[PDB]
Amino acid sequence: DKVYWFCYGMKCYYFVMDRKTWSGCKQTCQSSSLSLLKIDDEDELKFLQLVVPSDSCWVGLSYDNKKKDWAWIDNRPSKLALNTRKYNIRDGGCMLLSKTRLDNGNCDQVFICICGKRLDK
Amino acid sequence: STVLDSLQHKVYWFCYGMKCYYFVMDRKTWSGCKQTCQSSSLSLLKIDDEDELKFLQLVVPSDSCWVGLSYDNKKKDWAWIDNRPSKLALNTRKYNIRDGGCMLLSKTRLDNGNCDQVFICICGKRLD
Amino acid sequence: RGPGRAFVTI
Amino acid sequence: MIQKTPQIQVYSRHPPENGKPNILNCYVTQFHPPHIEIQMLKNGKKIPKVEMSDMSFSKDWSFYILAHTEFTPTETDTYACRVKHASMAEPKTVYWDRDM
Amino acid sequence: SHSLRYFVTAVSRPGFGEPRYMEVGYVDNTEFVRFDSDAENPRYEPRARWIEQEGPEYWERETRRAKGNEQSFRVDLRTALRYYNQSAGGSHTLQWMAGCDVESDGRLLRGYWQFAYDGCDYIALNEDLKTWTAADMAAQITRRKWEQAGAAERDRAYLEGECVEWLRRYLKNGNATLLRTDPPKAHVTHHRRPEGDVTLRCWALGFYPADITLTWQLNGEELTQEMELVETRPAGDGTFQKWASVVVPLGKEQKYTCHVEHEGLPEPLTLRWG
Repeated sequence: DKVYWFCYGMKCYYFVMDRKTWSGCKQTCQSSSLSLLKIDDEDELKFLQLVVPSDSCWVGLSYDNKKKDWAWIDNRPSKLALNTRKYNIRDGGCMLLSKTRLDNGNCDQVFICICGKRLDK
Repeated sequence: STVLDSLQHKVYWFCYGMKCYYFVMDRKTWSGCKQTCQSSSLSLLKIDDEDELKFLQLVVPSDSCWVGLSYDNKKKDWAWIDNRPSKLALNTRKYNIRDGGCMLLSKTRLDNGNCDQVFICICGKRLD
Repeated sequence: RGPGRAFVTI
Repeated sequence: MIQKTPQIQVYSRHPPENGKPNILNCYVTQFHPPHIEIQMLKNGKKIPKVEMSDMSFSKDWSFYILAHTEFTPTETDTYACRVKHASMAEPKTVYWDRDM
Repeated sequence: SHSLRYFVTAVSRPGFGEPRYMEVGYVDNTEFVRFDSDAENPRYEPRARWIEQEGPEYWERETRRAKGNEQSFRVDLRTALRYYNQSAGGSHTLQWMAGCDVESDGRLLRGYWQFAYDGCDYIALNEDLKTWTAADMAAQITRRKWEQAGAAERDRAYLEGECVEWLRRYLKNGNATLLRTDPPKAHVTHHRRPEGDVTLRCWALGFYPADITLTWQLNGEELTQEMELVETRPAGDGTFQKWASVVVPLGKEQKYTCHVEHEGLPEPLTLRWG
């Protein structure tokens, strides 16, 4: 896989330029000791939207059908205020990040992945 | 300090494959960009193939950026920063030098501009 | 009913 | 600007069984630009009567379309869907598999 | 939650005719109206039986709106060529999607008013329904133009008012079919592979809505251990289909059970190779 990456502040970002299912992306990231991207705040969201490669990208936020609610990959909250009711499972249970939007899409469809790594861990 | 600033003294960057790119946001003349990249032991970007161009347009600004391709008056033709050919099949004759002797890269184009104009600089670094 | 661009062009 | 390659799936409307008329489906998704050429084939030959859903795209902007036509599965006949799209150098062909 | 959304597309073909223009309205993912510029006298047409009760005034009004919209897009396509310094020879695509997602209570959960050029985000009205997020400096030109003109206020008025009002109206018009739930006709197939083991595939056919959860379990457990599945797929009649499989040692098939979850099922299903 071709990889577009860089580090900014205390985190590094790896864009896997191969389209995979949400699950495929989660597997691809932890297989390389990374995690499907977790967005920590509004500022990180705006920054990432500036560098997204003109496409929709899988990030680590998804719907849990048994808890009936959205949860980040690490199963912990984010300072990024999100009203999970604004995403209807009708449009999918996985989250996508594009240059001007953050929206849910079909978990089984394929999109590039954004893997993240924290340096200050 | 920036990623290009020396330890003791605005630039955005990223890597793709065996190469890294640094966008010097302080707009400069084409030769001004050439020099800035050289000062950091880097080189004004040379696009090596269609694939690299393809990827770069997914992330480079809609606003143009100076790249390492210019017109040599006493050779009547365009040449890359290293004076060596490139796998990129570019028609360097569909450009009218009356409108500029230096090459700009934008999200949608590889258009010629006036060398004396100031635009972001794209500096390239080959890995190993 | 749908939305109208109402000539507000890009 | 970005071009996206079509994802293709070929399947039948009902569980298959030789000699029993059925409906063959070709679902193509996540492509851009919208321009596209789809052909359903029987033994590599263009099945004539093919209908396709009208142009539609999802929230991510990529297009999708469902093509379908009548067909009768046998033991040796082959069925495929051939798609031509600007994102691919050559046409992409996907064969029907009664088990998927 | 329910939604009323319109998906619009304008594709240029310079030198070979006016741009192809299309508008498609949906209520909760169900197409109910469509306008296609490709006809001698194009007009909005009904696509669901529950919209046919709308009177002639409604159809002429929407047809006028669509044509008005078509004109703005022709101009947009031209403007985009200049913004991006592109030649007048290639085909380009401009898309738009606007609509509302309204909570069971009647409160606007989320509004949409966004655009894309040649396959990727161009600009989008933010959730505050006041500011915009542009994809690049070209779109920034549009943003500055729209913020200075205060175009967002007009868009927000539609999203919180008319869009919401008509979604409620539509949900009544189509009460009978917009909330239908066709349970999945599920069965399990057994395939023996060259590897020596067996592929157990759980099928779900003819269900509606598309939402569904297919899972496999081992002796009644978390068999999330990598299972194979396909994207939910449509049928001519509007129902959906899907399958999920797992590999199992030949001889211990009855150990695995498939569980099917779906809105149309008062009680989840459990199937075995049996």
